[PDB]
Amino acid sequence: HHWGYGKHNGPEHWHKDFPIAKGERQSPVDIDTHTAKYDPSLKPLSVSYDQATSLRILNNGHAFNVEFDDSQDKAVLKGGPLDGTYRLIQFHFHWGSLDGQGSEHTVDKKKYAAELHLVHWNTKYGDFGKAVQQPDGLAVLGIFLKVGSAKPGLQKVVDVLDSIKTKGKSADFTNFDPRGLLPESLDYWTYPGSLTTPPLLECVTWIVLKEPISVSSEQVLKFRKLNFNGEGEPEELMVDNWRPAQPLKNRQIKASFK
Ligand SMILES: CN(CC(=O)Nc1ccc(S(N)(=O)=O)cc1)c1ccccc1
Ligand SMILES: [Zn+2]
Repeated sequence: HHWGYGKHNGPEHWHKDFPIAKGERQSPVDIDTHTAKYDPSLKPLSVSYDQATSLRILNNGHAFNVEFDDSQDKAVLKGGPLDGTYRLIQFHFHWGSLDGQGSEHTVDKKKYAAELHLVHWNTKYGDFGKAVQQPDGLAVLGIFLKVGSAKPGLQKVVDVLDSIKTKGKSADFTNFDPRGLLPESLDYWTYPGSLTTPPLLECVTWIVLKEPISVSSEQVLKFRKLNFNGEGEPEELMVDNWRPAQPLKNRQIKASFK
């Protein structure tokens, strides 16, 4: 009876196995745009993905991950609110059963159809596993998805999903360029938070872009054909794999823009 997104193992149950679920810096949150403070000391975000080396795509039973070779100084996030250099290890999405829900962060209570998370670890800690044990271990770049025009740079991901329908399937996915998933603007909100899935570790500097990307209805429909269950188990569609907004408690959200 492990954690998931259902009635009996979903977000409201996670605190039993992972008591940090009720902690002081949990994610996601609602971003109250009028209460976020513009911080003119915040630097432009530096996203340097020119040499990113995607290796593989994995259905892990909760989402799918596009994984990267993080053994060298390639695909890194710097600047913005960050001190030092953070290296890209994986990305994944959270999405809904319907276009009206699916994002984890919300903006003035608005839910987007999905949310992309580009996960990076602080190079001062040597690798991902050590970084997650530190309060400044990770930087997650979050990007909202709305349904409209297709995102051409997403299509390579969409097309491989048929080969990883089920928990534990992976496929070679070399040469995927995550620059094709980025909106025009790198204007952002930032706050200190957590992983949004168990173990819910409070190790993340969140950087949430203001500008959503548009994906087509057909693209997101293909996300919804994935399965939470393993092969030869009863079919439970992989939909609504998002954690709701958590209490802000004693945190300030900062805006890079006026
Ligand atoms: C399962 N896992 C690997 C992992 O990448 N976790 C993870 C990475 C990112 C996120 S999210 N949704 O906040 O961007 C959530 C979880 C893990 C991490 C730390 C300790 C133990 C397991
Ligand atoms: Zn995520």
